[PDB]
Amino acid sequence: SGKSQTVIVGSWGAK
Amino acid sequence: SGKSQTVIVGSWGAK
Amino acid sequence: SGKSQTVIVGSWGAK
Amino acid sequence: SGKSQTVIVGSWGAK
Amino acid sequence: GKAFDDGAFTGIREINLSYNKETAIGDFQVVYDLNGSPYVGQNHKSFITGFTPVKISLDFPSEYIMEVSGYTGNVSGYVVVRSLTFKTNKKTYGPYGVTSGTPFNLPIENGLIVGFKGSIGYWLDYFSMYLSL
Amino acid sequence: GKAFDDGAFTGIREINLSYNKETAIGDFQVVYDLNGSPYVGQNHKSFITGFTPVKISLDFPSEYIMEVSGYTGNVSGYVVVRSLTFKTNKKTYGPYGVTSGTPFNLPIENGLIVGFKGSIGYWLDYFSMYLSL
Amino acid sequence: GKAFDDGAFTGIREINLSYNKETAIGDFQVVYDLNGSPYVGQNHKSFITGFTPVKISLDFPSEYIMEVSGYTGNVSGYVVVRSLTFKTNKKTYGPYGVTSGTPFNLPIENGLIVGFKGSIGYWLDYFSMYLSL
Amino acid sequence: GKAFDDGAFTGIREINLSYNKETAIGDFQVVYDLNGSPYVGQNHKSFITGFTPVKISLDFPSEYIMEVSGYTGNVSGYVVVRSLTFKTNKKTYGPYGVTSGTPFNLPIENGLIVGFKGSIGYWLDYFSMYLSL
Ligand SMILES: CO[C@H]1O[C@H](CO)[C@H](O)[C@H](O)[C@H]1O
Ligand SMILES: CO[C@H]1O[C@H](CO)[C@H](O)[C@H](O)[C@H]1O
Ligand SMILES: CO[C@H]1O[C@H](CO)[C@H](O)[C@H](O)[C@H]1O
Ligand SMILES: CO[C@H]1O[C@H](CO)[C@H](O)[C@H](O)[C@H]1O
Repeated sequence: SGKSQTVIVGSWGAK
Repeated sequence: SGKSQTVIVGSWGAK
Repeated sequence: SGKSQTVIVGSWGAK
Repeated sequence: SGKSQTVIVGSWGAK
Repeated sequence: GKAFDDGAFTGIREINLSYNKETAIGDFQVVYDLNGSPYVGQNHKSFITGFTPVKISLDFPSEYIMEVSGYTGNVSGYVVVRSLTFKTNKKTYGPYGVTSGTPFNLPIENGLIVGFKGSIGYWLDYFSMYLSL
Repeated sequence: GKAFDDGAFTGIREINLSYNKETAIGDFQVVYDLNGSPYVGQNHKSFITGFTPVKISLDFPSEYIMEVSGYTGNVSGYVVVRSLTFKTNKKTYGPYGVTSGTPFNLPIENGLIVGFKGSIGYWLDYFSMYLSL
Repeated sequence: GKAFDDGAFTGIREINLSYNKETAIGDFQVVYDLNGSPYVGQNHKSFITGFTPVKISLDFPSEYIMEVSGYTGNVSGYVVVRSLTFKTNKKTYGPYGVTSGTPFNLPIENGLIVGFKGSIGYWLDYFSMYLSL
Repeated sequence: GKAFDDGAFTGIREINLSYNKETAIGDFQVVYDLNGSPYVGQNHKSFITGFTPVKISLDFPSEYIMEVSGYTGNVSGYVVVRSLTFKTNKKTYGPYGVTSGTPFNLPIENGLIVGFKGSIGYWLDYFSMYLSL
């Protein structure tokens, strides 16, 4: 908590 | 207004 | 996880 | 569009 | 009192509450919008009776609630929600219950009331609202 | 094909799709979570038959989908979604359909697939997913 | 007075306001968290002087605001914010200003205060807050 | 390579990347919109040189990214991002880099790309995007 969160998508490239 | 929304992503396949 | 969340605000009245 | 939006609550004080 | 929590839906179509002009709000129920289809929430009843019913039907997509007001007060020892008034973009569904005690008000500048939660014994003890964009 | 749009819910409990190893995905339905209670979405059927059914039951709260993969290809002139594979935190519900054509993949780093939408004629023409936190 | 709008950030690290024990809230200025690094906002000053400053340093990651309360009232023909108080998960930054007029309180059950907007002339005329998950 | 994380902002105003026509994407740096005012991000440089820079100035409020496509592949034992392309509601900022390997595309039907994170060594190893409403 304390920090805001957002939907983050992916990780395209090196596994 | 009146209706909630959400991030909808894509459209994969036919256009 | 698995369950979506939303900003729920308040609690007005008794504690 | 182009700018991000967030729930903004209130306006407490002068009408 | 008994705790309830309807959750989050797409919007609000109608609100059916109950009150008493000397005590506070009692019964509470709401029919939501679930992706363009009505969805009748569970009826959260008071432990007792003798209330006056009120039906608040909004013009669903067009009419939406912009501010919720009310009063929290003390009745029979218990601090409860004595009054409640709903202000939508088209009309104000006047104060129900007792406008006496400590006021509270939530004006929404950007967002929608998308669900409710709370507790009900003889009267509404407290409530909370889910907010979404 | 016929357009559908289930909307947004709280989570996903089960997914029931259909496929054919030479053509592409056909039937599509999903039972969602609606505030802790199952909610059976509408069944979006193919115009034709002869598909093989698959039921994907997730361990609701604990198991959630983290990445959706598939293939878009051309069958009978129409560009459709030929393959689809779902990777959850516990297991991979292996590729269904034809792994041939142009690949697509959506790994989710933070968020939940909370609903689906699309179109179905003889096969799934296209789809989209609602994403929430 | 002059309207201001800080906008939306990642969180709050420090609040710096001013007050007068016989009038209302004066200066307002907050330093936010912008993705890990602090970001000091524009200093919104009053049209006048003679205010007692307050610096509210939160333990950023761990300590965040849970409720914002205050009072609005008319002081010299101007309805302004007379008192403001911030309660966090660790401490209460006691009532600053005059605790007279009509009350208001915004408790957050799930969400974070992420930005401020409002207006200031001689005193803080009004204000609204941005909420987020 | 060295990992980076720009975080979340209000929108994007300009993208500045670099490429080599025979290897992959090199440098990456974006200037965001932070509540009306631009905010230039940290310049994430490659470990090497000899790249052809690209400056993508969007018409901020009106023009925003609708889809991000590219290719990932192995170049000299390192699976990296070889090509990247941004299509907006007004123009397509054509394929930059080598268009070889396996494809990927992220079309946004409702939402905005609001931030970037990933990693860069000799080339862009990987990357993810923050989405918002
Ligand atoms: C009269 O008693 C009942 O109602 C009050 C006020 O509503 C409280 O809910 C209490 O828990 C409940 O037992
Ligand atoms: C064979 O025709 C049908 O299916 C294709 C592929 O699914 C398209 O949906 C088309 O609209 C529909 O009429
Ligand atoms: C005495 O007036 C000045 O301060 C008041 C209260 O702060 C109002 O902001 C008003 O607009 C401004 O001109
Ligand atoms: C040749 O290696 C350097 O660049 C590659 C590809 O960019 C990787 O980032 C690797 O970690 C870094 O040490």
